[PDB]
Parts: sequence; structure tokens; C-alpha cells
Amino acid sequence: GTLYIEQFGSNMNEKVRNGKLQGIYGRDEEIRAIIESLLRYNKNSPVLVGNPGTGKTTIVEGLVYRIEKGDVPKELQGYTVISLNFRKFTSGTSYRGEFETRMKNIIKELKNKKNKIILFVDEIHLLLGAGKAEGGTDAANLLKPVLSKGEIKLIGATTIAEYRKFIESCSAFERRFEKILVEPPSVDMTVKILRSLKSKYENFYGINITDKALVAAAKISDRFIKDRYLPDKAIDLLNKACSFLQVQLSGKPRIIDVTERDIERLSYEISTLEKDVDKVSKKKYNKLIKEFEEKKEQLKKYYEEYVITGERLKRKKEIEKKLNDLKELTQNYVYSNKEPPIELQNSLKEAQQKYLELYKETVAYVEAKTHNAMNVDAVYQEHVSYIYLRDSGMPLGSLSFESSKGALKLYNSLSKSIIGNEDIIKSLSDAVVKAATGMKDPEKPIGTFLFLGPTGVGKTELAKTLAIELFNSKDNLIRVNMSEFTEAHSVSKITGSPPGYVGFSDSGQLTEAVREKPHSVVLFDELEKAHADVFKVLLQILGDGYINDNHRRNIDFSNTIIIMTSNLGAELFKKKLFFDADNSGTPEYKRVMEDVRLSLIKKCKKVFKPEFVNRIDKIGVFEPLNKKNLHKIVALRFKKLEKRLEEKNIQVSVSEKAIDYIIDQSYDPELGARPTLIFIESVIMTKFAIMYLKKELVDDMDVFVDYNSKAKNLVINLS
Amino acid sequence: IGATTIAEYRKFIESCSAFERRFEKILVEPPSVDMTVKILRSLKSKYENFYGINITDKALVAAAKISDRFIKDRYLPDKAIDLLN
Ligand SMILES: Nc1ncnc2c1ncn2[C@@H]1O[C@H](COP(=O)(O)OP(=O)(O)OP(O)(O)=S)[C@@H](O)[C@H]1O
Ligand SMILES: Nc1ncnc2c1ncn2[C@@H]1O[C@H](COP(=O)(O)OP(=O)(O)OP(O)(O)=S)[C@@H](O)[C@H]1O
Repeated sequence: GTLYIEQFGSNMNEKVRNGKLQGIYGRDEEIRAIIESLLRYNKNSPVLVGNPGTGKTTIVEGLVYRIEKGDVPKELQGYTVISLNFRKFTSGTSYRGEFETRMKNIIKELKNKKNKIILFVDEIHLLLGAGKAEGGTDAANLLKPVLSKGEIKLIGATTIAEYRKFIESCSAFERRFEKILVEPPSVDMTVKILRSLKSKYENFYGINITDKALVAAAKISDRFIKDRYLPDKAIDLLNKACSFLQVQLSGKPRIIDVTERDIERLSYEISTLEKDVDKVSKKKYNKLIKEFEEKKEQLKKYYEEYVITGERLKRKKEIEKKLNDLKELTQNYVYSNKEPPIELQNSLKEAQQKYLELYKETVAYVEAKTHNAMNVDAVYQEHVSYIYLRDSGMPLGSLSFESSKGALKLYNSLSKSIIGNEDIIKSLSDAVVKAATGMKDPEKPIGTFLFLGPTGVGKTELAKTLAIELFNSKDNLIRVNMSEFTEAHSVSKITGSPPGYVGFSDSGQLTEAVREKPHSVVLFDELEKAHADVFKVLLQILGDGYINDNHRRNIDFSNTIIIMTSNLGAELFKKKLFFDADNSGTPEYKRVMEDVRLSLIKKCKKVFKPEFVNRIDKIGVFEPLNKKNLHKIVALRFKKLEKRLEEKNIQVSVSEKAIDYIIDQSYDPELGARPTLIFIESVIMTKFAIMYLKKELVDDMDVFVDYNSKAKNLVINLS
Repeated sequence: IGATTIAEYRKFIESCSAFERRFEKILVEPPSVDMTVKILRSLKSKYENFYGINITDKALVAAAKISDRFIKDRYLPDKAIDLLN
């Protein structure tokens, strides 16, 4: 067959006869349209115009598969299909005959009936650059008069943008090529492709793929990605699964490599005999000894559980001979029974009492480990998301991986750092609970909130804690300084400048930054100070993820928690100072608060244009702090001084008098206990941070704070 | 058995497209430098003789690390030969 190729390019049909091209899944309407456009009275050149993820190139291999197998009309039987550019982009670099040997040996080969070659081009827009030289015109312009003949046949495929920029610019080279649009396949069709490739991956890779992984491989990638079109994403995620399981399950798992290093390299070298004196910094070296003891729990526990999951594997040796073989040996066409009460209904109970007990425990190990599941050959749905979460802006673990234990303790962990208004937290934490499960809204962004409240309470602090907990980083916190966006002209800074104006290279300040981190909270600082035109864009933001850039690409605001604090604290309701600073009088506080909250909602109609209120999932009024609440906050702020300022050895303690001294002095109703964050930095931190002798510098800080209540600073040096 | 360099055969030797399947490859490896130090210890037997100068073994071990770090071309085992010369 090399006589017709002229040994550049390749015949497709010989590769079909080799074991290299199996049967392509049905794109039955798309292929038969090309067969009609190939047999024609003139111009004989279908082009697969379509998206980059269409798989149009593969389709042609499905057509060649129909050529060799004979599912084609009689006029098209026996043709050889040849791709043109495999040696180089110029199909042969000549250097002896610079125009004779290549262009004339192809067009001459289109001759009489026994020459049944069919040309094929991978990208037809590179032909506009082919033959480009100072002394010679493009090879595509030479093929333009050739296409008015019945002997030439061409099939090509480009992206839509390269079809616009290159093919349509010539407008006569555009004309003799027939459009056949390759529509991207629907969501259900991408599932039907992956069911064809189970026999590929379970034979050529050997790993098993559950059907729960197949449905998740399409549907997770579709709603969460708005480029690199559909059928590649359903296939490339499972192609990442073929390399993910192969490196690890055949060899040692990754978790053994991580717990091994920590105990010996840093916690063992510092614990040695080098400093037994304990005179310089006597508090610190007591803690360095304790660090070695807990790290013994790392090595021993996972090793035995690896045997326990390894115990499941030799139960998998047993099911091969009983559940797999006994169905495949006795059950045949000869009378189809072979005494079904013996050995055959017993095997049905073996499917229930051996396999399903193995099956449930392997399923139960999926919620246990949630990624890098040891001794587990089947692909699972949570491992499919783990491959996606590698690609998205996620750490290796922050509370989305830790399903069904971390999501419920997320309500407990937010109650640690933030104290009041747990009913808002119940609405806040359950939105994460809906996101962690299949209770997901594909249009609406998950967790939109409107944080009205008095000035001074920790409203914006929740967005800091969710970035530290749900996303393990302050990078996923995205502040929006609405004080920059007060003007009516400032609204273009959100979505970027429109085309033809100053800028336009960036898609904007906020809208660009969400594109690389779709899993991130979106903080809006203070919605009380903005022009209402800025609110007009926000109607789409809370409404859908259909936010377009200047280049009009969608931005994925799914999995974005849109926190929108705004004060209005000064204006009225919570502005009225809680008359009774009681913790919560149930017959009083509960009744009056809702009456002000209704008013707060009523006020919104006054200003936030009540269309915007319908987009809110939960308006939450924060309760203003006083002596009962403020007494409980401040000790956790000293615990924030415990975690940050130790290692350099600071471990504070508080008393009955140590909190009472702060509350009667630093509480201001007009500022709403804001200077309680200043009274810490302004007077006791002056007793800290000194050069020498007013603070123990490196040695120890085990101080127990007390005063004689004399309205003067007396730091009793008990440290 | 024949031998051609890595960057060349992609353009000219692979041109025949049927010879290329019969042009099976042998991937000559990156040197694994620390085991090439034993090569220089053997080859000094002529270099101590032809130059008449005794060569310290402690110097040639550091000669590999200079070829590793300060210079980043010429396919490392060629350099440790030249720095002895
Ligand atoms: N109908 C189908 N049957 C079998 N496999 C398919 C089908 N559609 C897509 N695929 C797979 O998805 C891939 C699609 O390949 P292409 O998209 O042609 O890649 P390409 O040749 O680089 O051209 P691009 O990427 O579209 S610009 C192939 O490797 C196929 O394995
Ligand atoms: N419920 C709370 N839980 C934890 N810390 C709190 C709480 N209320 C207030 N704080 C602390 O007090 C300060 C609150 O900061 P924020 O009030 O959130 O800033 P802000 O929200 O812009 O304030 P306003 O009300 O808009 S002026 C921080 O130092 C918090 O740590």
C-alpha cells in the first residue's frame, strides 16, 4: 500500500486490519451526512467544522471502520483513506525537487478508477500556511482550482475559531468546502460512550469501573466546567483514573509514604541528648519531648487496617471460583437448568451473604477514606470527584473530602471561633451539607446570604473562618471592597471594560479571579455603600452562574458561598440598643427581634430593590454584643494568642477579674464593642513586645492574670 | 546495531515511514553522575602516565559536581573527561 502513499502520510485501512482501531461508538447521523457529501456531482469535500472537544477526528476513523467492514453504499466500497500531514506540516520537505516531487505526485495520483485513494487532512487551516514562501504561493491556493473536479476528495476538521479566522478570510477557499456542523454530544450520549469503553479499560488496563463512577464521570464534569467540551471530559477523567489506580494499587500506597517521614526526621533529632541542661527556655524543651509520643499512632494503625482491607482481598480470591465461575460453567443452552435447587440457588445466597457483605464493606470504606482507598480495585464516585478536585483550586483536604464526619463537625467548628447567632450558622452549615451531597442546585450558587446587623459584631469574620476551615487557606477568601465600588461608573470594574475601550485584556477585577478558583467563598464587604447599578449586576450573580465576561465566557459560581455583609446598624432596629442586655428573654427578645428583622426586610424593599431580596437564601440578623456575650468572646481571643504566639513561648491565662476589668472599660455602645479589639492591642500589648525585663522574652509565659481592681494596669508576674 | 543522535533522526531517518518501525530504539540513559565517578577513577591510569602527574581521587569527585551545577550542557560525561585534561 506504500505505492499510493508515496511513503508520507498513512493509509487508514491497514491500521484497521491491525489491532489498533476498534469500533467507534455511533454518531450515526453525523457519519452518513459525510457519506452523502463525499459522493457528489461536484466539490466533493466535507469538512467537520466543530468544537475542540467534538471528537470529529475520531468520527472519521468511525467512517473508515465502516469502509472496511462494508456498512457503506456501493459507490464507496474499496477506497483507501490517506491522512496528509504526518511527516511534517509540509507533507515532505523536498530539498531535491522543490515543486515537482510533492505537489505533482499527489494530484496525478487522483487518476483513473483503480486509484481509489481518499485524502484526509487533520487541520485544513494549516494548508493556508503550507507552501508559504517568498518565491511561491500557498499550496491551498493551488488546490482551489483543483476542487472543481470529481476526482479530488477531501475530509478535514478544524475548530470553529480557526474556521472563522483562517478559512472565512479567503472567501473563495471557504466556498468549495461544505459545512457539516459537528454538534457536541448530549449528556446522556457521553454516558453511552463510556459504557462502550468498559471492555477497553477492564481488559487493556484490568481495573474494574463501577457504574456509579460512569454516571459521575460525565455529570460532574459538565456542570462544573464551561470549556473543553463534553465528550473529552467524560473520557479524560476516566483516563486519569486508569493511571491513578495503576501506580498505587499494584504497589505501596501513598499514605505509607507520608506517615513514615514525620516521626524520624524532625521529632527525633531534636529530642536527643544534646541539651539535657534545661536552663535556656525551660518551658519549651518539655514540649519537644511530648511530640514523639503521639506520632507512634501514625505507623501502627494504618498497617493493621491495610491487613484488614487485605483480608477483604483474599475473600476476593474466593468469589472468583464460586460467584463468577459457577454462573459461567453450568448455565448454558442445554436445558438451561442442570438441577437449579442444588448448587445454583445456593450460589444466589452466596451472592447475598458473601459478595454483598463484601460489597457493602467496600462501599463503607469509600466514605471512610474518600480518596486513595487502600486495597480497593473498583473505581468509585468519590474517587471520580477527587480527580476533579485535583484540577480545581482545592487543597488535598478541607472538609469537602471529609464527608459525613467533617460536614457535621463543621457546625461544631464554627461554634468554636464564632459564638453568637447559631441559627444563622444552622442555615450556613446546612448549605455546605447540601453541597457535600447530591442535594445540589445546578443554577443557583450554593450559600447566598445577606448579613445585616449592628456595627461591631463578627459579620465579616465568618468569611474568614470558612476560608480557613472549608478551604484551608485565606487565598479562597475573595474580598470585594465595596468602598471602591461606590460610584455608578465603578460597575465596569467588576465585569471588566467592554470591547473597543481602555483595558479589555483583563476580564475584570472580581470576574477574572473567580475563574481560576471556582471552589471559593466570595465575600462582599459592605453592600450599604454602592450605587444601585452595581446591584443590577448582582441580580444575575445570586441568581445563576450565567455570568459572562467581556469575552462572554461563563464563570462557575457553583460551589461559591456568596457572603454579603452590610451594616445598616446605625439606622434603626438593632441600632436601638438592646434595652435589656439579657442573654435571650424568650417571651421578649424572640418576639421583638423578629419585629425588627421584618422591618429590616421591609427596609430592603426601600433600597435593595426587592427583586434582589428574592435571590437571597437567608437574611440573617446578628444579635448585638453586651456583658453576657462579650464575657465569653475575649477568652477565645487570648486562645488565638495561645496558638499564634507560642513557639517563642506565650501561653496566657484569664481570670474572673481579668475579663471583668475589660468589659466595664472597653465596651462602647456607639462602636458596638469594636474597641475590645483595640483595648487588647493598646494597653496589654504594651506590656508585651518590650525589649527586656517587662516581659519574659524567650523563656516562658505561664502568666495568670489578676488585678486588685484599682483601675490601673497591674500585670502580676506569675509566669 | 547502529547509532544516531537523539535530535536528528526525527527529521531525516524517520522519513521512509516503513523503515521507522524497523528502526527500533535503545534509550541511552542520563549518566547517573555518582556512578560515573567510578569511570574517572579507572581512566586516570593513562592520564597519570601520559601527563606524568599524579591525580588526587578527592579532586575528581568534586569535578563531577562542578560539571553538574556550574555548567548545564554538553551531555555530562563528556565534561568530566575534559576537566581532567
Ligand atoms: N463516538 C466515539 N466513539 C469512540 N470514541 C470517541 C467518540 N467520540 C470521542 N471519542 C474519544 O474522544 C477522543 C476524541 O478525539 P479528538 O477530539 O478527535 O482529539 P484530536 O484528534 O486531538 O482532535 P480535537 O481534540 O477534537 S481538536 C478520542 O480519542 C476518542 O477515544
Ligand atoms: N460573634 C463573634 N465571634 C467571634 N469574634 C467576634 C464576634 N463578634 C465580634 N468579634 C470580633 O470583633 C471583631 C469583629 O469584626 P467585624 O465586626 O466583623 O468587622 P465588621 O464586620 O466590618 O464590623 P462592622 O459591624 O461592619 S463596623 C473582630 O475582631 C472579631 O474577632
